[PDB]
Amino acid sequence: NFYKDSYAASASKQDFSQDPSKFTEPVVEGLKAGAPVLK
Amino acid sequence: NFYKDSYAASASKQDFSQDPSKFTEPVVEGLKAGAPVLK
Amino acid sequence: VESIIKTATDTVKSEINAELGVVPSLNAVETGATSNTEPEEAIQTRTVINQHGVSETLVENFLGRAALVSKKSFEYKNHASSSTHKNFFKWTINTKSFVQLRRKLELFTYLRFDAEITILTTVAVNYMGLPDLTLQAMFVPTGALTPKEQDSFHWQSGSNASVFFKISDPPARMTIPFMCINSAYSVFYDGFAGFEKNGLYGINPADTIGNLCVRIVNEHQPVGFTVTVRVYMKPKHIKAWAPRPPRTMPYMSIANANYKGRDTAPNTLNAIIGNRASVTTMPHNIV
Amino acid sequence: VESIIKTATDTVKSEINAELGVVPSLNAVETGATSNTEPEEAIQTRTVINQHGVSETLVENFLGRAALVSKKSFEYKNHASSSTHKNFFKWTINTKSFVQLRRKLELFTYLRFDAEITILTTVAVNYMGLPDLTLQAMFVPTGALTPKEQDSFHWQSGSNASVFFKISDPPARMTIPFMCINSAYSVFYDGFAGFEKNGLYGINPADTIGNLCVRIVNEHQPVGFTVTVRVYMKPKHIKAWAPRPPRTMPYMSIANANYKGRDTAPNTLNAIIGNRASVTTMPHNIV
Amino acid sequence: SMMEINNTDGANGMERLRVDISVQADLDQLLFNIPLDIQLDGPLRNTLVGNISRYYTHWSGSLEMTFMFCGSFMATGKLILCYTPPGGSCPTTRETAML
Amino acid sequence: NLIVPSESSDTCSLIGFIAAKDDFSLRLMRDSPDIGQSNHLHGAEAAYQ
Amino acid sequence: SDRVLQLKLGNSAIVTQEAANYCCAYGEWPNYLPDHEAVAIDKPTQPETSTDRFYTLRSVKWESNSTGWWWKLPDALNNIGMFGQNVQYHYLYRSGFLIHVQCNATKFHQGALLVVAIPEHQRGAHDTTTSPGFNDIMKGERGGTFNHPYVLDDGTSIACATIFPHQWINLRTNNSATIVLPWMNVAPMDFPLRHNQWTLAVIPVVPLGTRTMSSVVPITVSIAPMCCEFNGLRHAI
Amino acid sequence: SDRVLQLKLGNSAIVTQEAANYCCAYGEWPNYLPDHEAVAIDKPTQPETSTDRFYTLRSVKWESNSTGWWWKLPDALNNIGMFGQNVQYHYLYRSGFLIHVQCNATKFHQGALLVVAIPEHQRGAHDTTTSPGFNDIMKGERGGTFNHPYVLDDGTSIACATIFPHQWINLRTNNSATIVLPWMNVAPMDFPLRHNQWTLAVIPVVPLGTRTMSSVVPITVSIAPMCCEFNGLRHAI
Amino acid sequence: SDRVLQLKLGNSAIVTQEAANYCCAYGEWPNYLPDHEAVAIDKPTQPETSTDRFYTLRSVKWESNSTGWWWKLPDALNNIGMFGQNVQYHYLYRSGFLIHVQCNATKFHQGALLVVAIPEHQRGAHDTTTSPGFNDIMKGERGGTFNHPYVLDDGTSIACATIFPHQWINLRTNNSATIVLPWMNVAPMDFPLRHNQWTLAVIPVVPLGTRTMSSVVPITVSIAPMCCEFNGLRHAI
Ligand SMILES: CC(=O)N[C@@H]1[C@@H](O)[C@H](O[C@@H]2O[C@H](CO)[C@H](O)[C@H](O[C@]3(C(=O)O)C[C@H](O)[C@@H](NC(C)=O)[C@H]([C@H](O)[C@H](O)CO)O3)[C@H]2O)[C@@H](CO)O[C@H]1O
Ligand SMILES: CC(=O)N[C@@H]1[C@@H](O)[C@H](O[C@@H]2O[C@H](CO)[C@H](O)[C@H](O[C@]3(C(=O)O)C[C@H](O)[C@@H](NC(C)=O)[C@H]([C@H](O)[C@H](O)CO)O3)[C@H]2O)[C@@H](CO)O[C@H]1O
Repeated sequence: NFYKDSYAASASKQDFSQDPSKFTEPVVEGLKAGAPVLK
Repeated sequence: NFYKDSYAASASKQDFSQDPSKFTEPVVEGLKAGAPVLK
Repeated sequence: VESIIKTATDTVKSEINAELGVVPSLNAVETGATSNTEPEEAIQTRTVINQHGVSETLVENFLGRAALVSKKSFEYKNHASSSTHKNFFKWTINTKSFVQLRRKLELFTYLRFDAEITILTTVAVNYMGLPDLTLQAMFVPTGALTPKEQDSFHWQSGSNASVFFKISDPPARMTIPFMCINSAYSVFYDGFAGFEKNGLYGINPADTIGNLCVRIVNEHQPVGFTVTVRVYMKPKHIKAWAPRPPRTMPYMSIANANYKGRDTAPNTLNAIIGNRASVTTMPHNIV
Repeated sequence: VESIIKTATDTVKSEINAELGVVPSLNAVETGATSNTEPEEAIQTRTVINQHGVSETLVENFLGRAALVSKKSFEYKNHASSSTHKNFFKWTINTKSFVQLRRKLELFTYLRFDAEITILTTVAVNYMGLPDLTLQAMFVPTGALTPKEQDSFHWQSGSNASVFFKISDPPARMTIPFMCINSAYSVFYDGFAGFEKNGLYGINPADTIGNLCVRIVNEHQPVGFTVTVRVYMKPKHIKAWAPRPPRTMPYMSIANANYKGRDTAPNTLNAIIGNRASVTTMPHNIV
Repeated sequence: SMMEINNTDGANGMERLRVDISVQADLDQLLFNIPLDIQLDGPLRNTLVGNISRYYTHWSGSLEMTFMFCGSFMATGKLILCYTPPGGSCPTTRETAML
Repeated sequence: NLIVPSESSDTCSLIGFIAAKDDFSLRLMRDSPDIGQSNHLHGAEAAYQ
Repeated sequence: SDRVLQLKLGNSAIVTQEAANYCCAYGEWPNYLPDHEAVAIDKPTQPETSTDRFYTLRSVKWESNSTGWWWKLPDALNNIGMFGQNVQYHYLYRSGFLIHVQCNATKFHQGALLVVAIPEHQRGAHDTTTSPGFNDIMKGERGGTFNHPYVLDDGTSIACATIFPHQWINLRTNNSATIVLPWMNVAPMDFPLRHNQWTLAVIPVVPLGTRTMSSVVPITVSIAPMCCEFNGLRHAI
Repeated sequence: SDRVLQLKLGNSAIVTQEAANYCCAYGEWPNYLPDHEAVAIDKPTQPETSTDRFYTLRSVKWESNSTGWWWKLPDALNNIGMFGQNVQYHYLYRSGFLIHVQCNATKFHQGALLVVAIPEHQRGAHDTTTSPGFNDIMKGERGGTFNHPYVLDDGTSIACATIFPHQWINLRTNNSATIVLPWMNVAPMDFPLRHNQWTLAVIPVVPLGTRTMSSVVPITVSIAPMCCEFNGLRHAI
Repeated sequence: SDRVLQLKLGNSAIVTQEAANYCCAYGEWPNYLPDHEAVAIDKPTQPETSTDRFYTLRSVKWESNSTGWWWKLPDALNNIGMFGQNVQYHYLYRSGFLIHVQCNATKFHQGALLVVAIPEHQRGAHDTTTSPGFNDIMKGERGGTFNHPYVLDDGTSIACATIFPHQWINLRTNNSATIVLPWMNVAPMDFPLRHNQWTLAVIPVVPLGTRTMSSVVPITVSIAPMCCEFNGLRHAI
């Protein structure tokens, strides 16, 4: 980026961080694999 | 700057120095916080 | 829970299962959590080293495309007897007029991004040649003072940013920074932007980038031309929050989410998906 | 007292106050100093780490914009029977003709800066096409010898700087250095620039960058055209001193600060601010 | 810098830059109010902060209003100056403004 | 209440001032609405003569 | 173990013996505004127990032809208890919410309610270009009703509404749903009377049905603001 | 130095340039209820800035024949601002008070006001065996007036009233009086609607007099609750 | 302490017992021209005490309908004492100025004067395109008067004039204003007869008023050049 303002830069396509659980498993108590979910 | 004369350069937007007191408090005797200004 | 994912997950080989008290295929949708049953637990799997990349679905790429947001054609001529855009126009910037871009942005609740703006100009004689006109696009803040004439002194643009470009040059381009007064733009706003009760619903002025005033700088020619200006916007340096249900009903207005639906399925108010004869009728069944 | 400020100051939490002899909210305007009462002393505050930047108000940025300073249109044709700018014109450079730039510069008493000059040219047929003409802009020092004809030998520009450009090229551009005979330009000058008493008041010739002589290099065509030249100026490497009260009355002349005011408020000589019914009438009161 | 609080018809020139207060016959009297949008025309527009701010579109920060009493030395009095955050109609009684 | 003796003026003036504190910030520059022109200023055209 | 639960805030408590775990919206938990995110500089008031407690709204009746119900926050509580008083006396507010929806029936009843917390649920009007009016949006404690739940009254769809924090009340399984909501906004605080951060929607995707004795089956909503903070004190609006 | 003073609490501040030091009742200062003196076991709400701030009551006019004025606490504030709301929604309250009485005139005026804070000022009625009624005692924000200031309307005397926390406003000397009051009661907390811990009395012992231009001379009272705590939350009374 | 002040320069001294501190324009103090900023190469004359002393100009009368007064520097002093002689005999001059404006009245009078030092105060003419003439600008020791003080006779405003070095004379507070001015120009020295670096403006923002015995209330200006230097000696102009 030859411009003085950083917002002028090209795209930033390097953020590979993810956390699907905030959408797929937003339950307070984690669900164990194989174990009956309701006990 | 690829030009030989320095005045040809791009803008200089890095001078963050300030001294508002030359306009806001140009009094010979500094005014103490909380203390009555006139004594 | 957070981690770096660069490829689709691998599969591990699995064996026969016959364990009491262990039922991975059973779940409880009521909890609000999505099923956590793994393929390895549902069937016997083999080992697979999956090299499929996941970069094309990165939010930066998904929304990182220059999409048409404005298209305006007007007559460039001597407007002596015009009632009409007299060699210039003003456009209150908004991303709700063209549906492809609108629907994608609306897949999110909040969005923070810088906007690359590209302006493409086209001309047609109302034949003896196409003039290489110079245009001026001036950015005037939301609700601010816009020019009322092609030759108004307002175009002197002492502080407003203006870009002058020729039809023969490549499309003009510049980046408008994330300029919201908040930490992110509100794609949706469940409120009224005023302290009284008669204000507009769902319109947070804080989310209106501003006005774009475009004029032809050249004085009119002896003949008239039709000039069309197209503006494209590409968001970058994007951060997105809270995905949402995709729009299904056709859009009705740029000012709200009002809906009506198509006359007949698909996407009709009482039937989003097209009909099939029955729940046991297999469409496109292999004969 | 001087320091480096990159963000707005933070706020510190404050407690209840009940101290004899300590009255931070009282001041004495008579001293000429502005109140030094801090928010923490006027009310109970919380702690706030303020990250708001202050760079957009840097003088370099405030004045760092290319503003229109000259706009001149003339007829490009065979001037055999003309009384009139015959395919060229001369402009005594000044920053007092266009109000947006003028008012901003006049917010300061003295200014030191280099000036980036950009020249934009536009053409219109008085239809069969727009010619790609070559123009020449020659810088002739203040009060110096300017050309009297389009083909004058004065245009040979042996020492004067000249820039040749085509209408099809991007606007011409060059930087005129801070060229004042003093350490800074005088935006205002309370004096007479001559040793006699009949000189002009408020005009220090030392603050006139010079003359700009512009001509169309091409000989005239069989038909006439209207050519408009716009000059923009952007100050850079700026140093400013002694801010001043902003202009309120409309400008009347480029040669002085004469005033008259609008016919009715706002900005009328006896009332700068628009009127309200009374000092207890709240305009835009929330109903 | 000076606020043009007395921006009323009949007030000319510098008369607009000062607010006159008189000995009252009634109690808890409202003396004057001031609209606060430093971005719109009103008592705050032609001030240093108002003029410069109008060259911009967004603003943030605390403002300070200082009033200087210019009566005679023998004159006494107590006033209450109130800032009411937005939401409703401008208070017209001291019991409300005081909150 | 404002209270004054017989020989003092019974109508007094206040002068109100305003200013920003150092926690102030301004963004997004635009042309000021406080100045404008609809014609050439006197003498502007003479700069070409 | 994950079927029983007790929620206690202030002088209020709620228990359920047929829960389905509970949802923490986006995996977050309510918290007070930190100094590094603050904007308003006046010292805030944090009333704690007088506002952070359960407020139970009037119940609604689940009928065979019901389309669904909704309550906007903070609007639904802007006139209830000390939370309502603080809201009326302050220009700014901030808080999270603990939502508990209740509905019990019989081992012979069937029905399934989608209980979802929608952020910025901007409603759309049906078959008109005119935007919804103030009274179409601000229902207060009474809440509103869905005209076309199939498209969430906003031209999208209830089918994909599961992308939002939610739970279900499936009568054969549970009798309550619990969702913890953190402050959700693009600003650290807001004016409570003109903007609703969240909308609680309860929609019967599977209608109520049975062949046993017919009884009125109510649905009740209890909401507890959490970590309430108020700034910009003045008179009551 | 001891003639100028600034008091700042919450979003309110007051200055005086003609004070006479200031009084701390019985040499004490307000404080929150400690665990070793507490009785009510529910977690209290401590609203801080929304209640601990200056509330200015309507002024009264000092006339040549005035007998004096009084305001009972917390009654005078039980219906003002957020302090009033907390009082109405809670069975129990506790707080101290910062009192600032204001009265300015001219260098040509004379007069002296006794400004005293009386604990448990139980009023008596004149020439009757019938005890004072509810309306004779609970005047609210308007306060009341003395019938016989000479005996403090209780059969004792104003002459010895100086045994209580007080100051004077002697026009040639000062224009304000300030008294800081700590919680004063035999119990750690109390029901605010039926018992008044303190009574602020302002009595002109030396009448207002002058030979200069006659003007209305007001007396104004500003009171700031301090370290407010409330227990026993319920609905508003 | 900051209300009393004595200024002493040369054979002149001034005291005030009702000052309001004093202003140092832009926080600077007068000084002689250093070698690294010098231009004129002839050895300058620095007369010191014969020129750096207080010169008191003729007084003006503050009337109920006065619009204000102004004096330009060095013009106002170009014909007074040895400062005037040096100015007339030298092509170049340089100096700072110590300004002391005086105005006393009575404890029964009211009025407020803005005393401001304006750098490069280029005057504008009213309702005409013709620039001000020599005689409209050069008034000498007598000074001039404001036609439209509201816009500082230059189309701007007195409201924002506080951006310039200033003080006020508010009769109930003080009876004098003091401003120290350093050399203010874009050149190290200048020709004193055709350019005025500073303009002293005294404007009654709050008119003079009283109900006591009417007396002539004068305003007096005393100015002391500081660190005077002169170059380019020749005959007197
Ligand atoms: C004739 C028959 O046996 N069965 C029809 C069944 O085919 C019909 O379904 C529709 O069929 C068309 C193909 O003709 C499409 O596949 C329709 O789907 C979509 C598409 O994928 O293209 C879905 C999409 O959402 C729609 N878009 C919009 C913007 O509205 C488009 C769109 O309408 C078409 O492209 C029109 O140009 O259609 C699919 O539903 C059903 C209808 O009830 O009826 C059976 O009888
Ligand atoms: C009708 C009523 O109730 N009250 C009017 C009151 O509105 C009027 O005020 C004027 O109103 C206009 C809006 O119509 C503007 O807000 C005027 O302000 C400014 C502006 O901010 O735009 C100030 C600015 O300085 C002015 N600029 C110049 C270059 O002169 C502009 C300008 O005149 C307008 O934009 C014109 O196009 O106005 C504001 O004063 C007052 C007038 O006394 O009268 C009430 O009755």
